[PDB]
Amino acid sequence: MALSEIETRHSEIIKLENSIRELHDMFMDMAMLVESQGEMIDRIEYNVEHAVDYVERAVSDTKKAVK
Amino acid sequence: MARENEMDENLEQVSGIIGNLRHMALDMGNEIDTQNRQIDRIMEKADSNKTRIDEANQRATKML
Amino acid sequence: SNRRLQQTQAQVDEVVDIMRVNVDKVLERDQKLSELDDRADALQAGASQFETSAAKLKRKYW
Amino acid sequence: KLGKLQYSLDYDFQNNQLLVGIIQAAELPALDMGGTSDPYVKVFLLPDKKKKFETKVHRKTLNPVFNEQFTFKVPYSELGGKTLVMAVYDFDRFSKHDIIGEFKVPMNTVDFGHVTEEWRDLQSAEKGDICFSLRYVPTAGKLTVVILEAKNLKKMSDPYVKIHLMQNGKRLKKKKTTIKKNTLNPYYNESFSFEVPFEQIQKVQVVVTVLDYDKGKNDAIGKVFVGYNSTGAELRHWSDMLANPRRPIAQWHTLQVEEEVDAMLAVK
Amino acid sequence: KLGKLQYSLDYDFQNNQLLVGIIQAAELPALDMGGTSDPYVKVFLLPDKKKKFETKVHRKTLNPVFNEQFTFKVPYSELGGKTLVMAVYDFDRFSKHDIIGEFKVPMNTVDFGHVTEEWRDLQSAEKGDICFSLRYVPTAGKLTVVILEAKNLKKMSDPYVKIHLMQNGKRLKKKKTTIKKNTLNPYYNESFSFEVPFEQIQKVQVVVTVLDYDKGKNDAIGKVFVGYNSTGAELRHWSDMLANPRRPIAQWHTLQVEEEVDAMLAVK
Amino acid sequence: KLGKLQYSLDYDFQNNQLLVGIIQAAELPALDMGGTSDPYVKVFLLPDKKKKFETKVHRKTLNPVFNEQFTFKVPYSELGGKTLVMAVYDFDRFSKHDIIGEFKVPMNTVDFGHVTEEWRDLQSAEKEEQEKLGDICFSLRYVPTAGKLTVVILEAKNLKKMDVGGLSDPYVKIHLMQNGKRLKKKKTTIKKNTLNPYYNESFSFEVPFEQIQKVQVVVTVLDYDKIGKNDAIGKVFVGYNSTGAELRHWSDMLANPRRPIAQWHTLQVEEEVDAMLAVK
Amino acid sequence: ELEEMQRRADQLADESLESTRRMLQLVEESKDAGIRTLVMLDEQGEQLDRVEEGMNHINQDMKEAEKNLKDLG
Ligand SMILES: [Mg+2]
Ligand SMILES: [Mg+2]
Ligand SMILES: [Mg+2]
Ligand SMILES: [Mg+2]
Ligand SMILES: [Mg+2]
Ligand SMILES: [Mg+2]
Repeated sequence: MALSEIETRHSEIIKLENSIRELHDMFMDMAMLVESQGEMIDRIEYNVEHAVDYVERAVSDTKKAVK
Repeated sequence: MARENEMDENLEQVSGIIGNLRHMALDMGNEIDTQNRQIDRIMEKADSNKTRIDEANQRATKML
Repeated sequence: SNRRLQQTQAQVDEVVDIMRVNVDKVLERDQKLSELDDRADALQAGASQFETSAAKLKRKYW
Repeated sequence: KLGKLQYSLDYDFQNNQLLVGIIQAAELPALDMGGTSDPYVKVFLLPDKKKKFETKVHRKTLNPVFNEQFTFKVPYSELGGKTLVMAVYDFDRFSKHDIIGEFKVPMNTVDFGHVTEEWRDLQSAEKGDICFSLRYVPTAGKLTVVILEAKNLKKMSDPYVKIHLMQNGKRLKKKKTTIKKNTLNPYYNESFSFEVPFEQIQKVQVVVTVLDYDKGKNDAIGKVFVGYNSTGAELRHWSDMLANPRRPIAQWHTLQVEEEVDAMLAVK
Repeated sequence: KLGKLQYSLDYDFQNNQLLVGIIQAAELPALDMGGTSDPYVKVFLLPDKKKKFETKVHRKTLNPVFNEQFTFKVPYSELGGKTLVMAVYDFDRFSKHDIIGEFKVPMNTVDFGHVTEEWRDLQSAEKGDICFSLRYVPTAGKLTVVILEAKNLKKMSDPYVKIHLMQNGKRLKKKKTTIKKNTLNPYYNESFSFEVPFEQIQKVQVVVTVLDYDKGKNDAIGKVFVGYNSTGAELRHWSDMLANPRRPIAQWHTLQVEEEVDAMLAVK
Repeated sequence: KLGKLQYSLDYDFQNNQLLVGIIQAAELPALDMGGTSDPYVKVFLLPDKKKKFETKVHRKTLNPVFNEQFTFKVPYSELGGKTLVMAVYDFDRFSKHDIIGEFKVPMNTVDFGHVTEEWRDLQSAEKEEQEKLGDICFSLRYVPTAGKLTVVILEAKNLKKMDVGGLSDPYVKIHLMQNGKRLKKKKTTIKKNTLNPYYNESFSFEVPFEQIQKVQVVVTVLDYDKIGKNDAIGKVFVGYNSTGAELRHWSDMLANPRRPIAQWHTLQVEEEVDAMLAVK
Repeated sequence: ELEEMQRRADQLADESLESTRRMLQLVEESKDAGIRTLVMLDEQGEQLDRVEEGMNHINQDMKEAEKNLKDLG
């Protein structure tokens, strides 16, 4: 080999490190977004359960009202 | 050559871990898709019940 | 052995190409979830209103 | 500068629908924390507020490639009075999606028949000075407007001063000066005189505009107006010209956009 | 309140000199023992520290009438970059003459040509609170700023809270709340969320400002800032937000003047 | 308390070799009958335990003088990240030679240029660590109302080699035990030739709320050969009569219902684990 | 020139080595981030299921309420 071979080796290796780093950052962003969306789902399920309660009580009341 | 081999081992481990990352990315993406379809379903049903409850509330307050 | 270096590189590139698509799909999921949140809030609001009206109607026709 | 947008356009007469294709975008400015924005393109028709067509959101790229296609089923007759809108948006999870850029295309200038594909600059929806002396003699009815000097004019520069005299929205008199080439601040010192009776002195418009000279199309650097319905240093200078007869009052003025000036002049 | 000053102003182009007339003063505060001050007015030009022009000293009147005149021989071209200063002084035989009031007039906003005469308020050269909660989750990169409640706001009040997000001196995000009318202490309880990555968390500015609402011109009540280069309870609350993740920390804050805040923000 | 050790250290740049001299030792504790031990010192490069050097055995002295020299043909560049180990052993003719002491010298703290020679106090050698050194990560989720137990095998790492001259062929077997009996039997897909197997496979079990404090969850990572008996790499258990991070993960599963908690666990030998499961 | 060249080569060797170490660390962080991401996906998934059951229950209840209101009118 020579210095050219070692230099190209080093270059391609650095390239690999940068690609790896981009992959990493992508995974980090992934985890982040999924977490925030998780909180969003928390409040969604909250509103939904409240809605269910209200609907149930309403249905009971009308059901007792008709008869 | 020890310098070179040490590095070689590193690259092999990185290779394996990268493969596992591939598998994980596939599972991740797939389940994300399926969950997206499910969310679509949820919004369909939720809009349906929204209309249901609006019309029902109007009809209920109509008899008052 | 440049073969292993370039092969590993190709693996990394592939996984990247997977992950960016996954990320975009996740963003779409964020949109859908947000709209679902608004829809759910409106839903429970209408639910409470209808519950009140139902209370009135029960206290009327029974 | 807000980056550019490459798009494609064509019309299908077989299905009677407009085929608007969003290819890609380039050199988009960063609006988010990390140093890169999350762009997605919203495309719709101005005539109808039908649900807007939006591309999928791409994460953290200042050069996003959408290569998406949208179809607006509208005949060729209604097309003439329509307007295409392509606006680039920035995605944010916890706030309002800020607009990166926007672009408007009149559908009467567009030529369908050959496959169109172009790059267009995005613009912001939110979006030099000239000094001269004014002298009015009520007795002689002479108005002496002496163009003194301009400064900090926009480069490409070849500046020259044109002075116009208006009344009730009509452009009566037109004058101009010598052409000073390659100067950041041109010095003229050129006097102009106007025949203005004392009975209409409160109904005249004096409009001084500094322009650029190419052999072609006449460019525009800046323009200012003094007199009726004027405010700021303009009304001040005018009131000084009136209050001080048989004597010239020199003053500086900041160049305004031609749109606003003509909008103020549109009162008549 | 330091009383008012009536003065006259005009420019003589025949002798090329500025004619500044000191008419009188009213409702001047008492600074001496006997219950009345010994006022005299010092007038001069800011551009040149030429010997100051002072009126004669009137003994024991809170409404002194000077009706004096001063002339500053300065051409109209140099005038634009000048500043008129009229300060009212209190005479004391055995000590430094304490200043009653002061007034500064930019010579580029002043209009000469018509005889000016105005009353102006003297000012002193020496010259509400908002409570909210901060929550930052490093993992999700979410910043939850919940505006809780304001108190003791200045009357004329119509209070509403605007929350801004800054970085490196640039104003990035802008949000606001509901408008509570006719309240001394408005209660909002409104939550806001921001997209902030973990790598720039030490370079962000969170600025909460309580303002008054008129239909017009937007008034200002108070403003506070938390984060980078912050001190006092602000830096404390910030450090608590950082040290306590996935949990909101509520805190009160005293409203500061906008000048000082913007001066601290001017570091970039 | 055993005693001190005088040694010499220097580097020959002319031959590119490390010169380690064992001078002597003093005040060594006696472990033999006569009131004095039979000491001998084993010296080797700390980084790689290859080509260890041993001194001659001195009979019945608590102050042995070796005055011996050893040479480590190691370049000067590699030397910096290499440590030296000098351990004092006691010779016994009819049993295992007990270690009296040991001493480690980092080559980044050592200054070459002047011939070094010092006395250093001996210390007690660290006990042998666990052999497996493998770990398995999974998630636990229990909702008390429906009585559903969701065990999701995520991924193992640093597993012990089971095949000859290569990596292993791992697969996860899950047993559910109670009062020593193995009730349910589950297993995963077989990932071949992997140092770190990724499964991401979910399993569900029917466990009532009244018996949640009396159940055993046994996770076992094993190796797969077609021919003959399939051996076992490692195993851990959580639940009834569990200790350590295992009981912690269990308590996290309990304290957090309708939510899955993922955690790592260190693989133990099957003998001790099964011995723990035979209890009560 | 020659000494500096050999030292340069060994330098590049070391640099590439520590670079690969950095890679190992990065793919480890990536690995863990991915794992916890999947965990979150399972949790949020079950939550979405509960949301769906909620919607179904709402639908049936409002169907009954519709029945009662039609029986009252
Ligand atoms: Mg963004
Ligand atoms: Mg030009
Ligand atoms: Mg006095
Ligand atoms: Mg007000
Ligand atoms: Mg012995
Ligand atoms: Mg095997």
